[PDB]
Amino acid sequence: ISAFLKNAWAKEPVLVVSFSVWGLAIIMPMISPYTKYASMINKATPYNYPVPVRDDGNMPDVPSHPQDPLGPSLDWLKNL
Amino acid sequence: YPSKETAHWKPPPWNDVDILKEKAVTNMTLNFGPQHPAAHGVLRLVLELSGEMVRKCDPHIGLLHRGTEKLIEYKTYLQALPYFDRLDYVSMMCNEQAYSIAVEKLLNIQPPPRAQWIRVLFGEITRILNHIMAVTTHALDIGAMTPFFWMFEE
Amino acid sequence: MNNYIFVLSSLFLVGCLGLALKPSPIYGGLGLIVSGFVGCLMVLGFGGSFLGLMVFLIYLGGMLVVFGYTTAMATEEYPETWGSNWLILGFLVLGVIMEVFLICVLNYYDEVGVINLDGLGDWLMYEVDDVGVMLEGGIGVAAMYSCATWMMVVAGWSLFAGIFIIIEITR
Amino acid sequence: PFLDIQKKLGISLDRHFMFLSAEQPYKNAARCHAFEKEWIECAHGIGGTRAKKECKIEFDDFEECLLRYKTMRRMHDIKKQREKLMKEGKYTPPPHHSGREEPRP
Amino acid sequence: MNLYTVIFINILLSLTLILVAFWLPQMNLYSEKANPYECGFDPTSSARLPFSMKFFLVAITFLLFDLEIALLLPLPWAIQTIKTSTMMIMAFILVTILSLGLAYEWTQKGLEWTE
Amino acid sequence: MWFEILPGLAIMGVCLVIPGVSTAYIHKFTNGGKEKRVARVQYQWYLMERDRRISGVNRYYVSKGLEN
Amino acid sequence: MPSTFFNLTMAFSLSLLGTLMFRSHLMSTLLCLEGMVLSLFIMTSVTSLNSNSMSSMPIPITILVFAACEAAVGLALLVKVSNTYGTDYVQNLNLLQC
Amino acid sequence: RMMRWNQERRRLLIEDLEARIALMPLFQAEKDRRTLQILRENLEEEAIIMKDVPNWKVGESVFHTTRWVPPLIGEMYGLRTKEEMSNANFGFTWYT
Amino acid sequence: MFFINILTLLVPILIAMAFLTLVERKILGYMQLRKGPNIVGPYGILQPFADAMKLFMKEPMRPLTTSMSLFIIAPTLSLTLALSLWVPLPMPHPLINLNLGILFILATSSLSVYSILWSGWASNSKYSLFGALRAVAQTISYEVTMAIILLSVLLMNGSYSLQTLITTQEHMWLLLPAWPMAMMWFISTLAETNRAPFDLTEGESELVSGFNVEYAAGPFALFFMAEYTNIILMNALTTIIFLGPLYYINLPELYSTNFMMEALLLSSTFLWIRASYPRFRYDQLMHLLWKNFLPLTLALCMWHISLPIFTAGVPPYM
Amino acid sequence: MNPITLAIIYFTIFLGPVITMSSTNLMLMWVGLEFSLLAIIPMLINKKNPRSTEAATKYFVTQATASMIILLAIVLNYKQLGTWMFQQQTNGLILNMTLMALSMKLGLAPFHFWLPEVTQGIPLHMGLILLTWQKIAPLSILIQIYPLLNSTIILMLAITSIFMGAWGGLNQTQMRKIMAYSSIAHMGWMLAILPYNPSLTLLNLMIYIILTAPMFMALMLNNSMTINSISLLWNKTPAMLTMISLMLLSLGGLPPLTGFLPKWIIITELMKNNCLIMATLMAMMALLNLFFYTRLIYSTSLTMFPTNNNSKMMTHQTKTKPNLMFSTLAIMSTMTLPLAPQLI
Amino acid sequence: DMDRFGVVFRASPRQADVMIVAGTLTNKMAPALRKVYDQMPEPRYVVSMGSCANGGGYYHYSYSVVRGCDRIVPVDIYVPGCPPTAEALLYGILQLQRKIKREQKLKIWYRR
Ligand SMILES: C/C=C(\C)[C@H](O)[C@H](C)/C=C(C)/C=C\C/C(C)=C/Cc1[nH]c(OC)c(OC)c(=O)c1C
Ligand code: SF4
Repeated sequence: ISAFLKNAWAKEPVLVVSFSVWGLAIIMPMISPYTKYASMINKATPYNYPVPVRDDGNMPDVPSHPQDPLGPSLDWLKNL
Repeated sequence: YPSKETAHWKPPPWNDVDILKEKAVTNMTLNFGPQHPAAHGVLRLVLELSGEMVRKCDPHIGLLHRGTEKLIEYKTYLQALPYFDRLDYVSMMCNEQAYSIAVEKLLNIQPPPRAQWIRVLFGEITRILNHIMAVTTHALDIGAMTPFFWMFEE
Repeated sequence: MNNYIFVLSSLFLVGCLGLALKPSPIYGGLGLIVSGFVGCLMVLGFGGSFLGLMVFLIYLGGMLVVFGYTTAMATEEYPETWGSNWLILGFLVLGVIMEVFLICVLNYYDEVGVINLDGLGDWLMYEVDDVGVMLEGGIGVAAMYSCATWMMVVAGWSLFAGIFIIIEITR
Repeated sequence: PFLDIQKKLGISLDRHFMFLSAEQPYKNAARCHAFEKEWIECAHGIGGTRAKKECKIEFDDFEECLLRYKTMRRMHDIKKQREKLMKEGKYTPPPHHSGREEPRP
Repeated sequence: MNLYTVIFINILLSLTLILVAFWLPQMNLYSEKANPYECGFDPTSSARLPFSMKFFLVAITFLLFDLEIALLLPLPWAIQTIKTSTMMIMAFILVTILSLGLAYEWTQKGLEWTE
Repeated sequence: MWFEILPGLAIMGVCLVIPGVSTAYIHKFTNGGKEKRVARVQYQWYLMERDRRISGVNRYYVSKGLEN
Repeated sequence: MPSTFFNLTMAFSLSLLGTLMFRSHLMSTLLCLEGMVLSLFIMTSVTSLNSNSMSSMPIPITILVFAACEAAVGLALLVKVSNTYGTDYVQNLNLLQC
Repeated sequence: RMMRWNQERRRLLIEDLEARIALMPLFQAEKDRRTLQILRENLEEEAIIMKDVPNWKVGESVFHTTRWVPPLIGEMYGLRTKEEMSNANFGFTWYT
Repeated sequence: MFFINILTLLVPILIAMAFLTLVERKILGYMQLRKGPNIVGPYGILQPFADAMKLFMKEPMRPLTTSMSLFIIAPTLSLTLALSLWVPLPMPHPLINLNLGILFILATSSLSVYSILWSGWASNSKYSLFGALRAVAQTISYEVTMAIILLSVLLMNGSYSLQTLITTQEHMWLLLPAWPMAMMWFISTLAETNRAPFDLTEGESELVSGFNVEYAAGPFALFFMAEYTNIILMNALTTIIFLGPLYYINLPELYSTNFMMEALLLSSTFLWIRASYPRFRYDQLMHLLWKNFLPLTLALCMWHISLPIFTAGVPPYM
Repeated sequence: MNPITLAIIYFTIFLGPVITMSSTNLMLMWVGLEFSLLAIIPMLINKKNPRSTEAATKYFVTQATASMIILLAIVLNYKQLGTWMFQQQTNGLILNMTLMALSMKLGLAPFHFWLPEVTQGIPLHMGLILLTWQKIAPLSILIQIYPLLNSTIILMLAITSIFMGAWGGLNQTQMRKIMAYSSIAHMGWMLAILPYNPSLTLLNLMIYIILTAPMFMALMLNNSMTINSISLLWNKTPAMLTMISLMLLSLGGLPPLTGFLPKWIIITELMKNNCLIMATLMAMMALLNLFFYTRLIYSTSLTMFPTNNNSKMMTHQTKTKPNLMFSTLAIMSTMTLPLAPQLI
Repeated sequence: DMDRFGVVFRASPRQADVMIVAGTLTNKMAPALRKVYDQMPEPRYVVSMGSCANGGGYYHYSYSVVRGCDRIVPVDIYVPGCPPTAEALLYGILQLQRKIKREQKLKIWYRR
């Protein structure tokens, strides 16, 4: 079959490139570590207002202000 | 139940295949005429088309028919020579070479060495002429036009 | 420019009417093209760009094939324009006149509720979001790839199987 | 439906974009979201014949939000009376409706 | 209205140009110059007759591929969604399905013309 | 010779350069020392309608600042 | 909006009247079907843009998809009809009564 | 290179959107009081217009419910001129 | 002032068409070992005006077999679309800022086909109809690849707006990421516009001037300048998309100048290609542009869908 | 047809209705109906003769219009209520247009003119599927909206279907049209009761399928398509006359056979709602539906017709065609009345 | 080079201003010539090129030859030769240019 592919790289190299690129497109997302930051970046974009929340008195991990320590630090997007 | 209207009704076939007047093959016809630039000079070329592919070609030549043979019958052997220059008009010296050879055979006479050598020389020059012509006109027809202008200088 | 949308709708009606009178498929395809253009324009008037552009593109690519076919199959010596038939011309004129009379009639028996010649252009857009972003048509269609992925598979199967259907009908 | 295969398996192939108050792609409300939500929350547990007359007020409010016919009638009446008065010479339109106001911001 | 204006301007340019082309020159009309060309000789029949098209299957599948374009074209907006896996799989499936259909047509000689 | 083509190319280039610089300068002239605003989303249109209604003259491109 | 919805429905009705009331050719009938499709598309799109129901906006693309597949198979049947009889007319298709 | 550049573009976008988020409240407040001003103006005109017709409540509703139903571009901008009506529609749709 | 802007966008494009005709003739000449026009002006810079004037003084042909309505309306449409295509072109600041510019271009061109395709039918004759059907085949061939190529290319730009490509190309060209898509786009712009080797509708040696054999005067001139305007448009599109010039917000005329340079290069490349190669066959064009370009196009679309994700390079929505 | 194509096409045929059932959106419902439409035409047009082309064109052109009308109804409902489901408080015009188009899809009178033609233009299979499986999703639409239909045209259409099916099958020598008019009549019986306990509509549907499928197999076993061809069955395969007789006498509903149960219980639930004289008319034209079945079974089972000399070759050779389901479906028809309370 | 002068060919006679009869005109090819001349849109000119077309030429006395295109199309300018040197045809084309240069049409229209 190596000989078959050797023949097909000479005769009909357009379909060889096509199948190679198809398989590469399907396989490379599985490989990279950067694949997961895509959804995270699409999530980080604030297209709509972050609606504030009522202080029940039981919201420690929720911040009281924008520039407090709590909340998702977006510094992973910096210096990615 | 036989009505007046269902009287002419005929029972269907057993294999559900009716016999028909198979429609006439009305191919389209086109004059690939003389003015057409691919018609190499004058060429009617009626051709039938089933779309854009050819089912029949009937070349109606007769548009550079003058009557050169009858005029030759009316002229001398020397007066008749330029007709051969004018028959194939891109390979001139070869046609008159043929005529000359024929008349020489009828006369039982041969030309000398130098004349034969310059005759074959100009025959091959005519070959290069007509091959330039044929190749470059074929290319013009197919779409490539630059060989024409490159070789017509030669 | 308040009667804009009503003019566009009336033109679309006339295009589809001249279609329904059925001249040769050449002028029928011309009518389809003009009517798809008008449709695109009103879909834009109501705040939609993508859907109109795609109606236009699809119907153009389709009427191309209709031309290629009707030159082969639905062709006659005399393709029967709208003017070719005095009867078709009469029904076309009568249809324009009848729809005009009908609009002027239903603008009387009901002051408003079906058609508003008086207030026209005042009821088109219905609560726009005056402050907004990521709001156009195209997000909703791109939902075919997320949150409505059954439309995508069912459409793709229609096309895929249609290829096989084409080959079998033609063989 | 006829064969509730979705409810059998808990999936939602099509039964999650059935109406307006249903998961717009980014959280943009469709108009009459509140009205349709209220109509639907009235007509739950009930089926049909009883909801059509115990949840009629909410459907009528929804129908007026979506089709919005009575407001057309109201504005058409106001406009007609205004045109009559202006033709008679009784009404005098103000600057903030002739095109000359002090814009607010 | 800017775009409407540009298009009206181009329209009126074209129409004024045709008006000039028709009403500026001189005319000498007669039946032997107003009849169809066909290369010096006369036509043997009408041009409003069947022209057999030999790529009709290719035309229809072009229509279906046009719809495939219409389905693929929302991708620039589909990519700014949070999932970015469902859209990936679904676009993969769509393109692969289209390629499979193209391959079936190719092998069954649908892209070849009806000789 | 081949340098006898440069005249036509030069007219062609001077003609293709004008549609850009002309549009830029017309924009700056009408809107005023400013690029013509792009409003691709309704938020930008809101900002411009606002700035129109702030001006005192129905023009979105006066840019009232901290003098208020 | 109510005006244009009325007009679009009347346009649908005209195209339906067309594809019902036949003439000689069949291609014209297929075009009337395409016109009905187009009017339905525009109705759906306008309702979706008015109501701001971006969840239903995948519906008209589906309409176009299936309508174009419909047109495709109709045109293939037309190819067969022409290969049989030669001239596209719907009056030659009168042999199943017997 | 494209990867890194689009990476930065997705950060400039974050900045712009964050500014939009910071200024949403002011625009919302002003939008609210502007709409309410326009509705009160419509009401104060409808009063003098339809003072005479027999049965007409001037601030009446078209809904059985009592909650806030936000108005629409025709109730608002209804009694106003045609330019405002034709810029509410066709204002963004026809780009600046 | 918008009308003055229309002038500054429309009249120079027409002079550019007129002198592109000259440049075509002279470049083909010098490639053909001859000098083109150098008589009527100093170096032949008046031959286009001469041709136009002479064409508008010739008597137009209204045949008997023709359908005069479509006959007169098709060149109108042709030029109108060729001249409306220049509208959203950012050079760098456009005349009309649309958010879906590429869809406007695509639809406008797919409608521009109908000029050929109705002029050929209306002109009741054989070679005319041959040219029309060849146009149908050509469009069937190229439209799919054009759209999916353009999709794959803008799948790293993030929008259909033409103006966003300038910021997409602030530090690089899209030719190095996508040279294959650029190749296929170039040859599809060559199949579009009916330009050699993909001419196949006025194929003077196959057909005797298809879809123009019955057109003589200013109508034929309109078709001519429509073609020679679409050429410059497509070169402008290639150089806005792939060969992104330098914006420099303070120096926008620099963008305009580099745009001019690249557009002239690519147009001269079209003329070069006319001079060099022979013509394809309109079935060989199908075989090429379905059995070589569409497989690789779909494969590279898959690639360009994967690529924003596995590289974390998803572009922004404005 | 190669196997990949058959897989694709039969999957599509199976998935049209299946999408139609397991879908709350009316639009995916429409999608399923269109899959049923698209995928049927290849196998209708498989033998490639003018009759098949005509049948396929008639089917396509009649079903496309009905599809567009259903889509109109759906879009008008979406405009009215902002949903993709026919609620109550919809417009009766929308609902009636939906009913009209669905009747055109099924084949009910006065929309019946295409079904016998199309059925004659296609083989015995593709008549079976067309008359049994294509009827199931269009019926599912009505079953899902039964308390919204007007109880007047629903009955006028049923009565017209009854009358016209009976009268049309009275004089059809072709069997492929007898089956069509039988379909028309039975869809009439179904649609009459559909606003009244639609479980009985599905009962009549299942009974009708179980009767028609083996009948089509019987016609298939010798490719019988005419009274004179089915009459040459006392020589070719004479072990089938018993089942053919009992199946025809179940189709034309006679008591001891289970094909009388649907008519009987339909009349019951119609007299429970004071729909008396309509049921009387229906029950009295079912007799004419029975008459031509009786004529047929005379011709084939009781008064053996002349045969040919060449039919002895068929006796020399052997057969394999009865699929072992003909027996089960013919015996579960014609002998399952005493189990009727478990059917209802 | 002719394109140096603005003289480029066009295949269709309707996109043409002149026809050059470069060859022998036969009785079988004369209707086609006249159809083509007719289809050419006025203003239009003719150049008879060669002895075979000026007159009958070397085939003057033959049965299938018209003894000049003068009898079928109106000729503006005659170019002699068998063949005429392209130098000479070019001279004749520039002479036709000079002929067009002195047409005086609008002058006489004003003087009508
Ligand atoms: C850019 C310029 C162009 C495309 C021009 O069209 C070209 C350069 C000019 C041409 C072709 C000149 C003359 C036309 C013609 C039709 C001649 C007749 C002819 N033609 C032949 O072959 C082609 C012959 O072959 C042996 C002949 O004997 C005869 C008698
Ligand atoms: S070269 Fe001489 S023989 Fe030939 S066509 Fe010319 S005049 Fe006649």
